[PDB]
Amino acid sequence: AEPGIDKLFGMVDSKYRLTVVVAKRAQQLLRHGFKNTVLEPEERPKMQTLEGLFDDPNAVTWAMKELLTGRLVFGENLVPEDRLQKEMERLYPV
Amino acid sequence: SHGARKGGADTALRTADSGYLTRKLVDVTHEIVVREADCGTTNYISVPLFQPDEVTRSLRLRKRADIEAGLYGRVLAREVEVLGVRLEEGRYLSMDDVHLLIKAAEAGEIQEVPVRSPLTCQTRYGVCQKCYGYDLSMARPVSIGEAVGIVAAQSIGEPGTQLTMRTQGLPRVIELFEARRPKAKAVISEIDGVVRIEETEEKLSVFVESEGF
Amino acid sequence: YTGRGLSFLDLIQEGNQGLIRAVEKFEYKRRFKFSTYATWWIRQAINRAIADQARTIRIPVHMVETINKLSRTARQLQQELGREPTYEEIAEAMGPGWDAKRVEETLKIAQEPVSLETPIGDEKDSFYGDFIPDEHLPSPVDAATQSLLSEELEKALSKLSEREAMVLKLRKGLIDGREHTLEEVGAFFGVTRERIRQIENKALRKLKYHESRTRKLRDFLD
Amino acid sequence: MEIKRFGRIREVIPLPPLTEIQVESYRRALQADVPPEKRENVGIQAAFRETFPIEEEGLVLDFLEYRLGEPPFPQDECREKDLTYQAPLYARLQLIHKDTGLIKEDEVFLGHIPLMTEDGSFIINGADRVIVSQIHRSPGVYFTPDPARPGRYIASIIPLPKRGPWIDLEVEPNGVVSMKVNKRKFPLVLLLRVLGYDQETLARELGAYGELVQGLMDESVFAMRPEEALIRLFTLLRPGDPPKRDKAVAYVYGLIADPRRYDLGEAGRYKAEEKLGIRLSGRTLARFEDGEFKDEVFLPTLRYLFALTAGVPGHEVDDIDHLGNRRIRTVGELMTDQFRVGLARLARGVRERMLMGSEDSLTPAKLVNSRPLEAAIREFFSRSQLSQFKDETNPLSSLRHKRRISALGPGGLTRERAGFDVRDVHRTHYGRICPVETPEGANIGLITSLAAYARVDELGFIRTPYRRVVGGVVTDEVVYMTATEEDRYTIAQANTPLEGNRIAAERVVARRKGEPVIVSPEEVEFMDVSPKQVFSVNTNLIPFLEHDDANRALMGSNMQTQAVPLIRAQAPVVMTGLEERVVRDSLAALYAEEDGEVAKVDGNRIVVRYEDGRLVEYPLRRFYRSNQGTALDQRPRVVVGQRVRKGDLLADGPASENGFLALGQNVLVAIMPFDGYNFEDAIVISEELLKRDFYTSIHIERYEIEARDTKLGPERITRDIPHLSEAALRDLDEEGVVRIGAEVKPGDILVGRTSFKGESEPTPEERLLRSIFGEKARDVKDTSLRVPPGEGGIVVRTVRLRRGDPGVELKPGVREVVRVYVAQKRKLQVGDKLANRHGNKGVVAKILPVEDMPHLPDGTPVDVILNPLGVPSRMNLGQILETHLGLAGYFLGQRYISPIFDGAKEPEIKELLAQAFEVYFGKRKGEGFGVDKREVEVLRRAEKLGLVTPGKTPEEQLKELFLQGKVVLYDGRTGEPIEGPIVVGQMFIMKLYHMVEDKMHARSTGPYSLITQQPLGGKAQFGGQRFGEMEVWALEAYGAAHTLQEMLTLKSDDIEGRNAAYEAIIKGEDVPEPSVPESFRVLVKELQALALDVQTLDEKDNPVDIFEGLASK
Amino acid sequence: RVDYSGRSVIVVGPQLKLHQCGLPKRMALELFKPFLLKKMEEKGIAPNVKAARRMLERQRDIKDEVWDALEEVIHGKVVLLNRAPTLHRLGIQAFQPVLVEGQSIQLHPLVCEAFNADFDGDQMAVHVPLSSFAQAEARIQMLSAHNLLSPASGEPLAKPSRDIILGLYY
Amino acid sequence: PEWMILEAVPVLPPDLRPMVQVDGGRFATSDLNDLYRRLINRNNRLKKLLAQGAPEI
Amino acid sequence: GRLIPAGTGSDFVRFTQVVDQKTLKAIEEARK
DNA sequence: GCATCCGTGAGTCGAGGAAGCACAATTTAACACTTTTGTCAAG
DNA sequence: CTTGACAAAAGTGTTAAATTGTGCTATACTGGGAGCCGTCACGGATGC
Ligand SMILES: [Mg+2]
Ligand SMILES: [Zn+2]
Repeated sequence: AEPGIDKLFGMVDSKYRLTVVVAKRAQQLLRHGFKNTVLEPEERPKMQTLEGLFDDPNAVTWAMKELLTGRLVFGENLVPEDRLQKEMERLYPV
Repeated sequence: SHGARKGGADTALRTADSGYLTRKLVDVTHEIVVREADCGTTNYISVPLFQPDEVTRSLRLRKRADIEAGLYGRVLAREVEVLGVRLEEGRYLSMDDVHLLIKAAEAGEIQEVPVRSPLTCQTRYGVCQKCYGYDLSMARPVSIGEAVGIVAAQSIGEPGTQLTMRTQGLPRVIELFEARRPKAKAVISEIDGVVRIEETEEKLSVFVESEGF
Repeated sequence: YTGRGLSFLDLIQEGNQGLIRAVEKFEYKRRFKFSTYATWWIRQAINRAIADQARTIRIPVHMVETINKLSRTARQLQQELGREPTYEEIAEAMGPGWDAKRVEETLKIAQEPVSLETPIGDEKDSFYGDFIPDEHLPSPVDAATQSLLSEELEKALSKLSEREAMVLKLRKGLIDGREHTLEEVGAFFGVTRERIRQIENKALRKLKYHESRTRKLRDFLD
Repeated sequence: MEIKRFGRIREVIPLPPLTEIQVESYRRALQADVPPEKRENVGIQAAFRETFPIEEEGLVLDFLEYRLGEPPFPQDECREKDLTYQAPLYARLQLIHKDTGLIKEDEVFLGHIPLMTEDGSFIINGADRVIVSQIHRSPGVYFTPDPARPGRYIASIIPLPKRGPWIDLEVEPNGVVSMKVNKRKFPLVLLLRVLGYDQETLARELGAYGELVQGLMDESVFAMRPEEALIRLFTLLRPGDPPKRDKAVAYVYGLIADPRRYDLGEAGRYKAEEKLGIRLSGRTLARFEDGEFKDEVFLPTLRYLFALTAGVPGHEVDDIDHLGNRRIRTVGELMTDQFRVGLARLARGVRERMLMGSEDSLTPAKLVNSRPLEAAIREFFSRSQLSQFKDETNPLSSLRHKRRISALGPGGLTRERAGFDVRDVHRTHYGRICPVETPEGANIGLITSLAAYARVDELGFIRTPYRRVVGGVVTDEVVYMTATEEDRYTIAQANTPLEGNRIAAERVVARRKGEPVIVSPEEVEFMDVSPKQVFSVNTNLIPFLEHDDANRALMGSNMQTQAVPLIRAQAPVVMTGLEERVVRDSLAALYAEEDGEVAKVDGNRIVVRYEDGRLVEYPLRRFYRSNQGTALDQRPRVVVGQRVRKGDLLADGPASENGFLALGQNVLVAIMPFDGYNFEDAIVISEELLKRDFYTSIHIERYEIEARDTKLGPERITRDIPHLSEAALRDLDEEGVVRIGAEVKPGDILVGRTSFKGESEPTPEERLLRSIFGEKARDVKDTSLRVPPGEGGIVVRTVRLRRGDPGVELKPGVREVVRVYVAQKRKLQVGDKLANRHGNKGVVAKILPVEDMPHLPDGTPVDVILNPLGVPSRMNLGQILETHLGLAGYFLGQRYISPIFDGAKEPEIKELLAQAFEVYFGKRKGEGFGVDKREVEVLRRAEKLGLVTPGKTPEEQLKELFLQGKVVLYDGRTGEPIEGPIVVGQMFIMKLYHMVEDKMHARSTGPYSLITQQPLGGKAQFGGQRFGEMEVWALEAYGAAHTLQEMLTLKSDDIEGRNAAYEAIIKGEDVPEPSVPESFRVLVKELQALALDVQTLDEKDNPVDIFEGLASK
Repeated sequence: RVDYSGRSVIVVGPQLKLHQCGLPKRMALELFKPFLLKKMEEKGIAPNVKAARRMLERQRDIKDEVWDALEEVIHGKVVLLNRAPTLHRLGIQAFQPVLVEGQSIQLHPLVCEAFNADFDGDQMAVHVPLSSFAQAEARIQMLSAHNLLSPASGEPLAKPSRDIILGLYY
Repeated sequence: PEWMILEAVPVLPPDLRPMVQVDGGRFATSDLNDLYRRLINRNNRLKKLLAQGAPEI
Repeated sequence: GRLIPAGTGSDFVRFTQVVDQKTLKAIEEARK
């Protein structure tokens, strides 16, 4: 099973809300090239390559780990989508 | 070889019927989804814990498997006080709660359990979270937005192949789901009253007598 | 005449048309009965309708007669020789002006189209249309490589000057229009034809130099 | 390896020719050997005598005789050139002018009749095909009880299929008998009056019954004259048509009295005579003579129906599913029927041609148009359901296919129109149709296999042989009898003990009318020839059949067909005795015609000097590709100068060892779970099998290309393919084809072809690229042939056929065709499917090294590990007994032949195991070795389990374990013994045709359909996987809305969506939001074509255009 | 019919985890072809996408780094295994692919009862979810290790089976 | 109600009833093309018969 | 071919928004 | 109230691919001739 | 940047050859041919 899957299931009132949050966070990470991560450099997921350890390119795993840390605020009608995208671009240009 | 070929032909002509019944069940309940947490309905169903056995002509405790299939993962509509334990209204019945209810019935303290069921659900184009109960795949209350209609249809239609075909078995299930009139249909009393048998060699007649009817 | 590509009632109606024509053209002064003259027109109309309406791809009446004569000759030679004749014998028997190539082409033309819904197999769950790929619309790979080629060409043209890039796009149809001739582009820029040709050649040479120094555009040539 | 044979039943007769059902019937149909004057009125000769003479009504076209010429090409030439193996058929016809009195005779060429090879299969269009016999209801008169109303019976008159309408006779509640023809019901009194029957005759014949005869008397019809009655009958049958005596009598004669249109058949006439006790002059319901109709069968049928209704003792109802009432149409009957249809069409064409155009100057050649006959024959031999593509994976496969009986086909039952009545094993199937063997699934009970000793008679009724028993002694006289004749005698069982010829058992198990009974030897009238006659060829090849459940013996027999030949195939240790007969009758091996000496032995041919001195050269079929892709080769088994007796083996055929059918390998099998690699029927094999090349086969694949003529220009097959490097063209010779012997991998070019490109301007980007690189676009493009993914091998053959070649009839517009045969040597690998004769099947899940497999105490590792849990559920105990017997043979160095139901028993296997253990442990004692400590621990554990007697010496306990078939088995990894003794033996395992190499498929992007633009299907076409309704339901149940949307739009038919998704993925971006599928657009357009306005609206009910304005004017 | 879909015969894998399946290398290469082309473009294996596709077209032209790139691609991703008929909702299950040498799919024994799949010659189909939504749905909702109880009755459906029960009982 | 009787028969787009040329040069067409051809032939024949003053039968 | 009104496509959970701490704080500071 | 004709339905994958004849109306390959460039010298 | 000479590439205008479509056959012909068949159950009208 996915690491910390029980906590992720228990943190939301519906598993599909969990899936939506994870997918949206993964796409947000992909769009900005993982520069908007809330993970410390010691917490970033790593993959083992012949050259050496590298950052995990799977955005879903990154989103799941970030949501496990608990530093992500998720819900309905938080901020306007256009304003949120503009602010995220301003903080992390891509 | 006669019996072996009969069984093979039965399976061959039964798989198609089971698949077609599954398709019907999917296509009739494709719109049923958990659409709200609670619809606020006050109706319920009283799931019976005792079956009226006719050979003894008395109420006998049903099997544990039947009670579990009829009560596990269901919301109590009314508060139930059994064996010093108070299960409040809106409490999901887990396996421990089902076993407690079974023990209470064995102690002769409760005859039927009032639970919320989809039959009494007032949600339009679907059901509610508090009426469905647990998501049996996770042993926790059903998540809002699950396609419980498709799950129900698949669950009913999956063991159709395992049912024996040889008014019994899969054809019985098919005629039950289609609400068909059985060929050897039983005779029921239209109104309540006292029964009177007038068995005669010429004709057999049964009379239901009331105050004026 | 039934069984020659047209239904019975269609043949009857076409014969009715021929009968109407015969009534129009019939003459009773010759003292011949109406059946004798009407039969010619009825069979003519039926045969014309069979020639013009018994095939999904219409074939002219003269070519239909040619195909029928070829089939009759082939059948006669087949029954005479006790085997299927080759194209040489059929062409020889048809007459002057006929060779094996013409017979083969006529037989190829006489091939009726095959239905797309013909079942294959004991079960009726397959059709010809399930085995015919669509080769008209571009495949996803083709669209992707076209987009990549367009992007790479646009990036490569950035190295060119503002005027040279515009001249090359005009001369190669990159503005979605037909490739503008040298005079058209020159009039657009107010320049003579020779200078337009010279600047286009210079820009093409510069692009060749850049491609040689980079080799980031050769794979799309195929 | 000496062969020990078990059994006590002595067969008085040998097995009949297993292919006689296909061969003798076609020999009777053709009659190409009997002289024309001695030909009987059967088959195509009967068809000729039926349709001919043709009368214009004074021109007569009469038929005198027919002959068949020599085939234009041999079988090998037809196979190589994709021709049809056929013989020219000429007919001798005479034209007689009745008025003139002149006769014109000439031989007309009717066409080509396909010929049957010696093995019993046809070669149609270069492909081997087999005509499957069809079981159907025998024509005649039947009397079935009415299910709707008890106590009443209905008579059915059934002619040959498509040879007349079925007639129904019923007793109506009013008492008036009703006749039903072509769904039209009328009073039978009218038609009976048409046959000139008076009231007195009916009163005297049918009056000795109940009120039925009184109900049959209607003065309205009886007073009517026969002519007026016939007119009224015609009016009732066909309304609207004007009442004319000539037309009415013609219609009635064609309906119930015309031999050319109504044919009851020889079987139908025989059944009618047997049932009703009458003698029909012909095969028609009525006889039209002297301008009047005479009754043939209606009156006896009505009399029998009335007597059955009354309840006379001597009359009984007929069983529709009774195998005596069901007959078999072989290849001969079906071919004769199709030839009759074609000849009727030819006669119609002649009749419509002989009445118009130069009547005085006519010849039979001009009138006769043979095209309809050839068209019908080719349609029957190509596009018919019963003409199946030959299954020749192994000789047993073809042998079974030739002996298959199908209830489906033209004029027969249908897969989903068939109930339990036709699919059940009737009591009369004993000894005629194999009960166990049938294709499980939707076709269970509809396709069966003919029994071993069963043979189809002249009339089409299956007969079985029985030994005549008179006076309590069994004689050598054998009677071949059908089910209806079988029901009249008490037939004993083949296993009844005999003291020579006298029956010794006082209580004999016998059959009476299909039911089991216990009788005395004096009451025994017939005996079974052998237990083998009840089962077909496949089931007779399963040893210890009596210990296998029928449902699993079915699978074993079916999978015996699918075993592929192996380069090191060896005969099973435990046999039944039919392997030699199967090989001999399958015509796969090569045998000497008579006594002689072998002069020359070679891998290509064998030259033999017979006693008379003549040199006979037999070519050897070498590495010929079968229909299923397997390699069929014959390996010589003789040496130069070796003397051979008549019938001796000369060359082993495919899947054979010294004339014995060898479909697999005899491998050391241990029955025990192994680390979960045996889970759910999975099989574990040792690498030692691959080391010595066991289960290694040769498979040949054929790749075909065609160079044609195109309006853009003719496609040329050449080595100079544009825009290709020398590395890709390394294996291509100067002619553009791959050199023979070159190894080809997926993506490599087999034959090089360049096709002229369509005249079209290029895209502006491509033009700019060409201008930059200064490369002028060529006029041709690569359209060569490349090896599909997952295939390849060694190119072994190249065949190039060109237009104008002798006998090569290429399709019009095709310049040439090139075929490449590439052979690959496939070894056993993970995912390949193995099986055995007892139905135990599974895919190889692990290939362990030799040092990891469990090994015997002498150091011999096991080769295959089987899961024991497959035994108790499947109830196939025969594999355990075969394993025990194989262990005994392996340690004794001998093979065994145990016939089914009479063969090796438990005491015999136990004494053989005793001898095997004696030699096995005496060898160890002689080598100077006692009992292993691990063996001692295993013996202690076993005696704790009750497997061995406590208190015995270790040698005696080991002997007891060996007698139980179990040995002390060590573990190859730990070295410690398995805590319990393990059943280790030698078992015969076959490698099935289903291999993971041919089944693995994958696809990202590929071809798409025409209309719906969805991906194609099938590995050959490189298509995607079908995501049907049930998968969509599963996705909905999971609630994976986005995944379902992707699979419906992005990955299936959203053209713009899929293109954008692919572009985003190759650019490292995320796929975009999907759009409306093309399938919904097709839906909308088709609904509009049905004049239905389908409009898609938005929240405000405004129309929404999903076509982006492309369909808006 | 869907793109990015394959099919192959299944074999039992006892060493796999409950959330893993053995995807053949060739099937993974063909199914993940666009992702593999992108990864090869990222590294030095190929100059662009067209060159990478041409390299992958011919079997003998594939180098050894292509397999490493493919292993890098499938990291974290999951594939849906399907077996017809899909009688109930667990007939399609998400597994984490593991590259294996061979041509047969390695299936975990515990899910077999859920799939109603034995190893007498069964075939299964592999589907590849593409976007972040599809991957999240497969990994969170459709994962084999996340569906341990049968939705029909609530009893466990991925439970010890024939050989496991035999050994534990013994 | 009068819309239930067709006065103008709609015609499906030809790509949904394609007449394609296979790689072998043979033409493959759907049955809808044949149905449309029959309908058009009968309609044109009716028009010609009406223009020629054909009798009532 | 639309998003089904069940599972992740249900209106109850389809409009859920995930946002980090830093961007949310920036939005609040720039708005209020 | 009941017998009867008509219409609809009956599992999923995969692997199976028979006139010519004359004559007038329409199209087009073959040339012949201006028209339009594509390129080359001249700096 | 311009100013003239050349050498094909494409378009215009006949020219008949090839192709295509319509008209016409005058002893007398005057209503079709293939089916044809092993299923059960359930709406649902269609009448008696
Ligand atoms: Mg299986
Ligand atoms: Zn509710």
